[PDB]
Amino acid sequence: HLRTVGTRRQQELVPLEKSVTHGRGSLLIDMGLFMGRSFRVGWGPNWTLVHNGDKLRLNAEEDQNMDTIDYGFLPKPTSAKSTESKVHMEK
Amino acid sequence: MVSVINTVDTSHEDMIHDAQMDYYGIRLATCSSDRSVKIFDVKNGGQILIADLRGHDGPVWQVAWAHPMYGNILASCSYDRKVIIWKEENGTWEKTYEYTGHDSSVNSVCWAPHDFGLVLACGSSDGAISILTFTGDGPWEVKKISNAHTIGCNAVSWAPSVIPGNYIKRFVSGGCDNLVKIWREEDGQWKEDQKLEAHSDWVRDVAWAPSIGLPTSTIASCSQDGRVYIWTSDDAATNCWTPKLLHKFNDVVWHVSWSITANILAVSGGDNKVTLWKESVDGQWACISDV
Amino acid sequence: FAAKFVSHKISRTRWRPVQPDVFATGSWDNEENKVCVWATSDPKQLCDIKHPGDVMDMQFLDKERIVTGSSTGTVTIFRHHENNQTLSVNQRWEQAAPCTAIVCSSPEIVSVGERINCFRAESRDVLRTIDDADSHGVTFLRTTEILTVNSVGQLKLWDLRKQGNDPTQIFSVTGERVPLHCVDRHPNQQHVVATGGQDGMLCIWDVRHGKMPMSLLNAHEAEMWEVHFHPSNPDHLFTCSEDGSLWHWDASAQLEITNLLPSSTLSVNSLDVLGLVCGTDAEAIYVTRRLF
Amino acid sequence: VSWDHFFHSLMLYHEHLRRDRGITQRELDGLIACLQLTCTIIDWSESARLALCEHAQWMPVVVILGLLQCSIPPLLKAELLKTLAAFGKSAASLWQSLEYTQILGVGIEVELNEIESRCEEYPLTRAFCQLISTLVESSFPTNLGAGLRAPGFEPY
Repeated sequence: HLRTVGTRRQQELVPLEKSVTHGRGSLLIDMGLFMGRSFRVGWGPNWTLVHNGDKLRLNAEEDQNMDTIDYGFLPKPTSAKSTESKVHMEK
Repeated sequence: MVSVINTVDTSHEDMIHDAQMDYYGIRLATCSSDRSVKIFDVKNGGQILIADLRGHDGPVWQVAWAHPMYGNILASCSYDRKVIIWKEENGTWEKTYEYTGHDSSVNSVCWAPHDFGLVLACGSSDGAISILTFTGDGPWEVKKISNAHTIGCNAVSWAPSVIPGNYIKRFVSGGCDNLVKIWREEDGQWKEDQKLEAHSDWVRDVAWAPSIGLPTSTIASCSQDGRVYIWTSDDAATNCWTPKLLHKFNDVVWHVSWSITANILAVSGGDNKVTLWKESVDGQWACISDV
Repeated sequence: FAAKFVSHKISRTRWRPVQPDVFATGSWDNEENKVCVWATSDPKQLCDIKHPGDVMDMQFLDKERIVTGSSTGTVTIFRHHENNQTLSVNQRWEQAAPCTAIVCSSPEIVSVGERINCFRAESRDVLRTIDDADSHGVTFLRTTEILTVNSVGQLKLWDLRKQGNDPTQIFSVTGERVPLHCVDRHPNQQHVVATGGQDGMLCIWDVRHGKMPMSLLNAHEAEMWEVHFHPSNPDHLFTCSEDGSLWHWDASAQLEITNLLPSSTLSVNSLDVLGLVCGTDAEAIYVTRRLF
Repeated sequence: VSWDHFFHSLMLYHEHLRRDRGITQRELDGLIACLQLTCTIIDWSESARLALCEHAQWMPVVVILGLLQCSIPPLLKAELLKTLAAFGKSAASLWQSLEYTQILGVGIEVELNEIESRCEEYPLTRAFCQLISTLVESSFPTNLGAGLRAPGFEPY
């Protein structure tokens, strides 16, 4: 029940988040033509929103790979990462 | 918060949840939040795609290769409540079996050590674990444990095959009740041999270190509290699991894995960084390096 | 050729990035060193830059931005916000000894001294520094190759692209008689180059075709000053000398060189001509804006 | 069959070059002739050109791109453009590929600068111009040039 309440809170936050995104589109909308000098916009938030949707309260929260994977090696190691590459070519 | 973390991490390129190397180090199965189970091949260090096994209604979580003694088998679980087993027959990467016996998401899978047969253990987010045992043909009989963990299960890890030289297998798993339950199986049914409460929040991952022939069996665990514990058993047959703190980060630890020979812990979590740890000659754990 | 007394000995002149109509100018040698933007065409002193520090480097850093290098080898750049008539001083570095010329390789404003301090596009940290002492030729033969020409007129192709601090090649006359004042590098092909001899000669160069002294001359009187060249007619160009003189060597014509400019004055400031000045070795005050 | 084998050789040859105009003159001239036979056979027959354009084993579009990206000779870059002609005659697929190439244009600008610096008497320039003209003949695609602001088709 507590988890459901938190999702209800989480859901409310998402609605608030959706409203914020809408405001950004509304405030940040840019319409220059035919060709106009590029201007700053919250292009990134939309990209992150899709990722958040894919991840999707409690479930989504404790369902997002903190990285999130560990590789175990025999003789001897392997690589791993998550992540700046997720394999290293070690010389 | 989480939103702030997301803002900090834009993501240079698409992301994947788990990805495990094959036995013999030939293939490299992966899965991501797009519902796609990609099998790559790594001959000479170069990654080459072989197949995109699509078939899950939700994001795939963890993935595990079966032992090559049973041919070439790979199993993946998902947020769709289903688990898929893909066989291979001449490049014929078809699914020979599918299991949908849990009502909520399936956080993790793992294969029993190859001697016990072809047993696959699976922990759901309903709080139940379903284990699939292979018979002669395409039948798979399920041994289900209902209400294993209170609000759901995240990790499942098999105890190393230990010859009684009449065979006893022990499995310990973590979940979102904070408890790292170990499991004992007799004729068929599995009972909780013990509970392990040292985490102050949701157990993320739980890895049973391979025994180097050594009888001092260890298990590692990581949780939302940001602590890593290396629980130890001092001797065979004494129900004493004494936890010892490896480290605490201010952020969550997602995954933990044991390196085969030296028992090096790969701690994945916190700040998008992964650390490597070796127990010193003094019994304190230390960070070898930053990856 | 409408002249105009600035009553200010000019050191710089740019047909600005925006024909040769937006004039800007930098006036060195005054008690608070000077530069004006939008002047004049008609008074139009919109940005008569009140400025400490003089003008060693100078570049229209946009059509609304202006780069420059300051007297002690300092650096100075603002953004020419011609709408609201104010600006913001972009670049201000301390100790980049002055600089001897100005090169470009977009948008790393490369240059040479008379040591190299490679600042670049938003590179407010001095990134590359092949600190090789120079015993004034500076350009981009190809990105990001260059050729330092010391005051023996001693050209040497080095870089900042790969690592290293030597030069890769060297161009040299038989006798090294003149000093580093004025070399040429053709827009017809960025492997084509010349120079002007400070006796009044040319010094034409071949990169691929050996390295010989192709074409000297004997035409002008004083040190090599600077050359007006058409910004689209590569061949069209005319010559000059270091009193501020100017002999029209009609090089899109064939030696057709005459007493060209409104002559006989003191020296001329710095060169940019498209559609104008060809600044002398001594940079005095002069003007004409009829360059077609 | 034989064409597929030739495509495999091109992929293999390209890989060898990458590992290493970076190859025996007689062997390179051989490759120029392979690509010149390829270009001619594709244009002349509609069916053959279609087969070249969309046959998975051959991988002509990708191999050509790799060759272009890698340091390469002028005759070789000309035969890549003659190959592209078949696909052009076969537009969205081509436009998308062009967009991908642009994404992989600073590099294009660098190439233009190199051309300005050179080059072998302008023998390379004409074929590229012709390919551009054929593409232009093909109907324009709204989707292409979307990633850059406002007018992606115009800049070329």
